Amino acid sequence: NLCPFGEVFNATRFASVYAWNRKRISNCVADYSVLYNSASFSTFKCYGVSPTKLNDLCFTNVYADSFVIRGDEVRQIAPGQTGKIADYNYKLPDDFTGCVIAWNSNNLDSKVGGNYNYLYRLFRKSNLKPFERDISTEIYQAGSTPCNGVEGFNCYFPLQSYGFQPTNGVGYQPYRVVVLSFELLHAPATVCGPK
Amino acid sequence: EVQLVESGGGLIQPGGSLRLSCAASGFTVSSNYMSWVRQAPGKGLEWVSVIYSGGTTYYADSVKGRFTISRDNSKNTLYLQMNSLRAEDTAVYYCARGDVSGYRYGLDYWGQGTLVTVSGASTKGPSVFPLAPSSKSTSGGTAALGCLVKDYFPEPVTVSWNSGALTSGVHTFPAVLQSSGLYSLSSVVTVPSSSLGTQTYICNVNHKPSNTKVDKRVEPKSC
Amino acid sequence: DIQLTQSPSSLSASVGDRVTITCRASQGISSYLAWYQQKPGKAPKLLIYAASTLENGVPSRFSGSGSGTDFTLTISSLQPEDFATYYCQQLNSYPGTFGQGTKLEIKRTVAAPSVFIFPPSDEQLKSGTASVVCLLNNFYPREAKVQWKVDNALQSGNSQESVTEQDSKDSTYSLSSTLTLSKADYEKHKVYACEVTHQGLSSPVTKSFNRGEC
Ligand SMILES: *[C@@H]1O[C@H](CO)[C@@H](O)[C@H](O)[C@H]1NC(C)=O
Repeated sequence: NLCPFGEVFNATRFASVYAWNRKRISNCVADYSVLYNSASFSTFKCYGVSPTKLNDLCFTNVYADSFVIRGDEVRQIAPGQTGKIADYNYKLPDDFTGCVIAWNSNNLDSKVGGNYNYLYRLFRKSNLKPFERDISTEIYQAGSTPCNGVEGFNCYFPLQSYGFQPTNGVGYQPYRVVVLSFELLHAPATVCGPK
Repeated sequence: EVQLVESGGGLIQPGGSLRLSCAASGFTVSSNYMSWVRQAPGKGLEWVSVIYSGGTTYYADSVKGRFTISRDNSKNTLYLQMNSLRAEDTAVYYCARGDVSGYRYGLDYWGQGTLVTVSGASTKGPSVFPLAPSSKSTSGGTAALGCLVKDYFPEPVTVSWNSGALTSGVHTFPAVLQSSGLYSLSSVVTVPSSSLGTQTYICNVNHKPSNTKVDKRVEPKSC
Repeated sequence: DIQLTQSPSSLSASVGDRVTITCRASQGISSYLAWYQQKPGKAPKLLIYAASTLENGVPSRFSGSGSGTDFTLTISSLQPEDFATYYCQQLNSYPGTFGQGTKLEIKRTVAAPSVFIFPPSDEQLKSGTASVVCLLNNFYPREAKVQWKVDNALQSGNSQESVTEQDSKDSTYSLSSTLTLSKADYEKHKVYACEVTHQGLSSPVTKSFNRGEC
């Protein structure tokens, strides 16, 4: 009956940020002290909650969203932020209640020559709504002539491969990110801390 | 055919405001990342601002809080509102299609550029002085002479010799901006020293902003 | 914070030569780099993007290479229209820093400058300022040092210089140096001299006059 946080944080593979992963966590006892007393995270920021008080809290459901971005984009995973990530890949609402946790994953997610498996959406006409996920790969029309699935002039592939190399500057290295959203509805609480 | 046509540049005093335009053709401004890049006189390139299709904007630290990038989807035009202008904002400003952060494509199409001069200097015509040939120490066949075109604003000035009849051996130097905020420039010409007594040498200086036309006869100095 | 070091600042070449321009990033930036060509009075033109992708329309003699920190631009067989300034640009993060630039100039035989000194005119002296001019005419290469001396005291902070573009007929440069003094300061000294150092001169050439035609 322990919440499967190891499944999320210690997953062998992480999703690309554009195709971000969501794991519904429910009907379990959650020990957030396992995460909070661990000095393995470069980012651990909470909104609407105190990180120490998490063990004495109950929620209807907890969502754990995970993906990979550069270190310099981790700042975009917070309410009220702008940039290619917050705008076209993963958007937190202004009323966000939850925690954002990150750590450098260069030893797992970068390879000599470049890891072209991690991607981000570079092109999108309008910003994503909060918690919206767009996995479309259709050719992006940057002019008046239709693309018709053909890449070329004013016709872009919307996603860009990060191409993580171990020789990248630390802010350009891959970072694994887990976002915990805490949901509180007029329904029974399925996720409580150790009581 | 991709076209980026700019307008709005000109002379402005420090603390003043200016708005630059960039009408585009061959792509949709609102669907692209669009940037402003500037080049100070005799210097390199500097990215200034970017607008995303979704509306996000970024600015270089030096213009943050003073400049505003914007667009008009109906006119397919990009704008740069420049407030609280400083003398260091003096540059040719280019609009370009593209972004500079996580954008491998670079800036593929650029406008022709528009000069923005930020200065407290008054428009003034130049004083024209002779750089008299050294007759007191005649060289072995060739003498040099010229005109010092000093203290004018703004650029440019045009210099000719003997109303265009003397072109060979002429060097009109690029102007230097002095600490006063006025320009100074020299125009020189190498000629046979044998011609110093028999040929008249006159530099014709034109400075259109002040309606100035000066002809200066350059003679070997009397002793 | 990424620093881009472009080298060389100046590159001397002939038509038909294979030329390489280098750009070094202070940290790994993968293939986020572009190369541009700019001609005087004209806008920059994209040659290469994504470190090695030739922009459409750009001649095949232009090619980019490198990934991480070290990037090169190669022009395999130089054409007259290739003499221009080249710039690298990082596309990894804001502010998309450009390199300092590489002026690609025309190689020719070494030529010493002809040096001329001009005292201030009497007309200028009447209005209170004295401009002393040193002209270095038709020299090659571009590197030259002008040292002003007033009564043997080396002058610093009171001169400005200007250089012409490479001559379209003989490929030389000409340089003007102006020493600006007040009339009162000008009249406190006798010997005005502008010492020129250049590769074409065996030793530095000095041109001088004594104030009041002495
Ligand atoms: C992940 O693995 C490490 C090492 O086995 C372990 O100490 C840590 O508690 C695990 N993380 C979670 C969230 O279970």
